[PDB]
Amino acid sequence: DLASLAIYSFWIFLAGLIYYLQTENMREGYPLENEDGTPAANQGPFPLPKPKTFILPHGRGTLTVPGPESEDRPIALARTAVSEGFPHAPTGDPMKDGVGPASWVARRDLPELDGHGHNKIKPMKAAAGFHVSAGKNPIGLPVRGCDLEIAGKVVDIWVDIPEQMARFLEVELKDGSTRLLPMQMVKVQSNRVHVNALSSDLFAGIPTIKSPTEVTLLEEDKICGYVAGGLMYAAPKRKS
Amino acid sequence: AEYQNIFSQVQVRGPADLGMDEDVNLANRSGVGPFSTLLGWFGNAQLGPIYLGSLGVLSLFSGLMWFFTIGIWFWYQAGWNPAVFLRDLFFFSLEPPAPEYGLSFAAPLKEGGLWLIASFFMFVAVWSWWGRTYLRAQALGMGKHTAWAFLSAIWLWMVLGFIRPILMGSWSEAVPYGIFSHLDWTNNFSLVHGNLFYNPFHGLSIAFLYGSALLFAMHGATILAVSRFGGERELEQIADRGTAAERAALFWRWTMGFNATMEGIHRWAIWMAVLVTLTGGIGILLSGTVVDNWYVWGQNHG
Amino acid sequence: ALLSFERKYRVPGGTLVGGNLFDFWVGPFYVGFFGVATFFFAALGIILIAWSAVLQGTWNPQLISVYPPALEYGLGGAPLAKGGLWQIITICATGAFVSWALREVEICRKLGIGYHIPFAFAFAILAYLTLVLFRPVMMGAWGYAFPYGIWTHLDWVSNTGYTYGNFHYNPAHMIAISFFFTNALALALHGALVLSAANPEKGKEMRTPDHEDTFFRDLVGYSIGTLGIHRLGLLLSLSAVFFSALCMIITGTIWFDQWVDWWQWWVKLPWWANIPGGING
Ligand code: BCL
Ligand code: BCL
Ligand code: BCL
Ligand code: BCL
Ligand SMILES: CC[C@H]1c2cc3[nH]c4c(c3C)C(=O)[C@H](C(=O)OC)c4c3nc(cc4[nH]c(cc(n2)[C@@H]1C)c(C(C)=O)c4C)[C@@H](C)[C@@H]3CCC(=O)OC/C=C(\C)CCC[C@H](C)CCC[C@H](C)CCCC(C)C
Ligand SMILES: CC[C@H]1c2cc3[nH]c4c(c3C)C(=O)[C@H](C(=O)OC)c4c3nc(cc4[nH]c(cc(n2)[C@@H]1C)c(C(C)=O)c4C)[C@@H](C)[C@@H]3CCC(=O)OC/C=C(\C)CCC[C@H](C)CCC[C@H](C)CCCC(C)C
Ligand SMILES: COC(C)(C)C/C=C/C(C)=C/C=C/C(C)=C/C=C/C(C)=C\C=C\C=C(C)\C=C\C=C(/C)CC/C=C(\C)CCC=C(C)C
Ligand SMILES: [Fe+3]
Repeated sequence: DLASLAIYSFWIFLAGLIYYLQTENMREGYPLENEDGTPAANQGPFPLPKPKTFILPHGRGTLTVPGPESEDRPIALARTAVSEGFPHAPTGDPMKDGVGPASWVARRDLPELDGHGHNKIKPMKAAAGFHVSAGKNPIGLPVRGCDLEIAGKVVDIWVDIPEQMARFLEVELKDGSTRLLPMQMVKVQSNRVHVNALSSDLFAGIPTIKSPTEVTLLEEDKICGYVAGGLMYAAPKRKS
Repeated sequence: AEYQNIFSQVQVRGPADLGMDEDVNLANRSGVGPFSTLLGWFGNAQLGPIYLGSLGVLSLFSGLMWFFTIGIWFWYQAGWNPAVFLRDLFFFSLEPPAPEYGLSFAAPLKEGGLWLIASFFMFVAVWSWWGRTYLRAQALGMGKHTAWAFLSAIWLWMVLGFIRPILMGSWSEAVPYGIFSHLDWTNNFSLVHGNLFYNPFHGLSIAFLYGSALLFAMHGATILAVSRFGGERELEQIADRGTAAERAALFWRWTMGFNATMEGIHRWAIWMAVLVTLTGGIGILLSGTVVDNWYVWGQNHG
Repeated sequence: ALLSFERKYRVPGGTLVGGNLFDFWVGPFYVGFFGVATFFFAALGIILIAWSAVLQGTWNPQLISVYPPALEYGLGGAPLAKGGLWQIITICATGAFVSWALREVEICRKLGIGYHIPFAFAFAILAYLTLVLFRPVMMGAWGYAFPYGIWTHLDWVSNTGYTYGNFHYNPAHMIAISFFFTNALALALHGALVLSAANPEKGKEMRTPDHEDTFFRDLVGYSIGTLGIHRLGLLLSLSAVFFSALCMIITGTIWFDQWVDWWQWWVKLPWWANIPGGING
């Protein structure tokens, strides 16, 4: 009968749908590999999908996934066991080397452009018309670390023009230089900006940006990566 | 404690954004409205501009006509007495015509005629609004995803007060216009077909209704968790993968040994949700037309 | 067994218990102390259900079912064949659920990300504990809990519901349903929006978030924004489940009569309480 037909059709359909949805989700990261980075023997039931091509706007070129996967950077790690499945330890300074909770990806070294081809993120001083409309203004406040030590001062808010959102805080360090801090990794308080992920002596360690009026995708990744890893790696100095 | 990013710590404002132009006819956009600082704590603060245009106006008017038609009737019932109106607000109701009139427009006002008018207005309001979402996409050169997904929700709506009613032989089968009133119809519909829990599509529907709450809960939380690497910037993380997309993937890979990509999860998302009304539409369409008692059908399947 | 970009993330550390004893993977699965903890509770729990299966006389998923103690046993224990199994199994389930959450917390510390995920989950675990633990304990009997059976459990919903008439009148049930419906509307849109931008009309260039905001402004006049919609999604969901647990914790405890009756307070309000006409008098 109908209902009984309608229902089997559905199950058959739903299986192809899953199939499709599964392979679509294999455009990045595949094929799999062994810990040494050679192609892994078993790749699973689902095959790789055929390539698709994105037309990045603003003359930025194209992108085709799936495609050749490469870290395009060195990985300071060494095996801790003679078999698969175990942690790989940092052969140097995880923070400095960018491994583990402080990893970063080698993204394009350009900034993200908005709909019109303009830089998406700009320091507020260069953002005509932009101003703090609500909440406490961080510009001017001192910056404390997980060790309750002052490390610098906020001298500006870098903002997202199209989304109109505060994204980074520019912080001036002892040697008059600045660094960028993720808006998401800081606690703006009445008379101070508290940063838990890092101890005062780690701020100078934050990666720096070539130009002082823009951040490139690659730079944001190293900056955020570094700050996030402080959660695990700063821990010795972090108190309270 | 660490910051969570549910609400913003600082709001930053700039000149009102008029928005991309593409082929959009700028003549039909309105002026930018104010700025809610309230909304600003959660999401954007800018209001407007809104694009009106021909079809937009058709809908809006058509739509108020539906809402007004119903409300007039309610005032009938309320005896024009305001206090009554307010008191029995959840109780009033505009039921469709009686079984007698079947599929005819013959029935008098006070007997489904008025229901008929309202429905007609609502029918225009929706379909025009559907075309509007298709068109607004074309102007900006984007895919028609929103239009199709919306069709899914329309499918159920269509089956409920139009298709089934016809196939059954009367507008009598349709849903009345009332708060408590339409709840009953639902409870009743179930009882008369042998308790819907036995309807396989109803149960499938529910699987997706829950999965939507499951997946969006998962997805939202995921993104917020990796927003310290600027993950909410999904489109760019598609064209150029960053740690936000890698940690996000690895979290679930290590948790259920299975995972998705920054673009793929939205395919999961759009299908999970869309399947709720898709399956429900079928379930309801087969009730009273092909299957008369789901308990019985469940017994044989034939 | 490894994704092209995964090795750099598999560093030691982040575990909550037992140092690096269980700090390792099995294929793609992270383990840890809680990985083991859940395997245990689950393995054991499945066994108990299988056992409960022989006592019933069936090995059919469509019929197997583990019923709780009868209202006679109140809140005390019961014999295995008469509600005891369900009790032990429930502990194992709760045990598996807390472990999975806590295991995610570890996966979180290793990747240096937020704890939003395990936190949202804790909301589901709470809904479950409302039905099998808090509500029953407040009604003095494991017997009010639901049974672990595919259809037998749908029976429990149907009865429990109809015990108060059309459950549709539970006010918290209404709010709850609202959030659920909204959530799906929201998920539909969010998914369709990102896709229509990442996948524009043939040949055209990939749209941008600007186009996304533009689109909705044009359409409905407002745009929550890329970060907002994700805050919205998390919030709609968790809210939906919160109100679900609430509509149930109050049902059978502070209100045991017909839910439809509850609405009389509104209608009985003095001002209009006796006015003639309308649907009420
Ligand atoms: C919330 C109110 C009621 C309730 C009301 C309903 C109603 C009404 C319906 C269901 C339906 C289902 N319910 Mg229920 N259900 C409840 C509580 C539970 C609990 C629990 C641990 O408390 C569980 C595991 C389930 C599980 C299930 C599924 C078997 C089935 C839905 C598929 C789905 O998409 O789910 C959402 C989850 C996902 C999409 C993720 C994937 C999860 C999979 C499907 C889980 C399978 C579990 C398996 C059957 C049990 C395995 C145990 C073994 C020991 C491993 N329910 C409570 C008590 N449930 C539907 C059905 O078809 O029933 C016959 C249905 O119509
Ligand atoms: C006592 C009654 C029965 C019962 C009877 C029914 C009946 C009858 C139906 C459902 C349906 C559904 N039921 Mg049930 N159901 C029961 C118990 C349950 C339980 C439970 C835990 O006990 C659950 C989880 C569900 C779950 C569900 C959903 C999966 C499904 C509806 C999806 C939806 O999004 O619709 C909402 C979505 C729409 C209505 C889409 C259309 C919307 C249109 C396009 C928009 C109009 C907008 C308006 C004009 C606004 C203009 C704008 C202004 C600003 C306002 N039911 C009991 C046992 N259920 C429906 C279904 O699909 O079933 C197969 C259905 O018909
Ligand atoms: C799917 C199965 C049943 C069904 C079962 C149920 C059940 C069960 C419940 C509802 C509830 C609702 N249903 Mg219904 N409902 C059906 C079909 C419809 C049709 C149309 C089909 O085409 C519509 C528009 C509605 C609309 C509504 C809403 C009025 C209300 C849910 C809020 C929500 O989540 O909105 C999603 C939509 C938006 C967020 C946008 C639009 C805004 C809406 C229109 C606002 C309604 C406000 C309300 C009238 C105001 C109360 C405030 C007063 C101060 C007291 N139903 C079908 C036939 N419906 C709930 C309720 O509370 O009922 C009393 C409820 O528990
Ligand atoms: C005839 C019956 C009554 C009725 C009686 C009830 C009753 C009784 C209850 C509900 C509940 C609910 N009802 Mg009802 N309901 C009716 C009609 C409706 C209609 C409609 C359109 O008519 C709708 C939309 C709803 C909607 C809803 C939901 C809001 C809510 C269930 C979701 C929930 O709690 O999830 C919460 C999620 C969970 C409980 C799941 C927990 C999952 C756990 C943590 C993990 C499990 C993992 C699993 C074992 C793993 C498997 C692993 C394998 C590897 C796969 N009802 C009718 C009128 N409804 C329930 C509620 O509010 O519950 C609190 C409830 O008890
Ligand atoms: C997977 C299916 C899910 C889904 C999807 C979905 N809904 C959608 C879409 C999609 C993909 C849209 O694109 C469309 C949309 O536009 O979204 C923003 C929409 C939409 N889903 C809506 C509702 C809706 N969806 C629901 C459900 C669902 N939608 C499912 C969960 C429900 C439920 C649960 O019942 C409802 C009520 C609409 C809000 C919207 C389509 C709007 C529409 O058709 O409008 C016609 C216009 C009117 C009726 C205008 C008058 C309205 C009121 C009667 C009067 C008060 C308001 C008026 C604006 C006041 C004017 C005052 C004047 C002074 C100016
Ligand atoms: C609270 C908000 C929403 C939500 C969120 C949510 N769910 C989550 C998460 C989140 C954030 C996860 O991280 C976690 C996950 O990893 O998902 C992929 C999960 C998850 N949500 C799941 C299910 C689920 N979520 C549901 C709902 C929801 N989840 C809400 C809508 C439902 C419904 C609607 O019923 C179900 C079935 C799981 C698939 C998964 C968690 C997996 C887990 O904890 O695994 C380890 C445990 C086992 C293998 C346990 C077996 C334990 C017992 C000993 C045996 C069986 C006993 C049980 C009582 C039998 C029931 C039989 C039924 C027939 C009644
Ligand atoms: C202060 O008071 C004022 C004046 C402002 C107005 C007050 C109004 C009020 C208070 C209105 C309240 C209305 C409410 C609460 C309405 C609720 C409706 C609900 C809950 C559900 C609706 C279900 C309806 C669906 C299933 C309807 C589907 C209809 C169709 C698919 C179309 C039907 C099509 C027909 C009859 C054909 C038309 C004719 C042709 C030739 C195609
Ligand atoms: Fe998203």
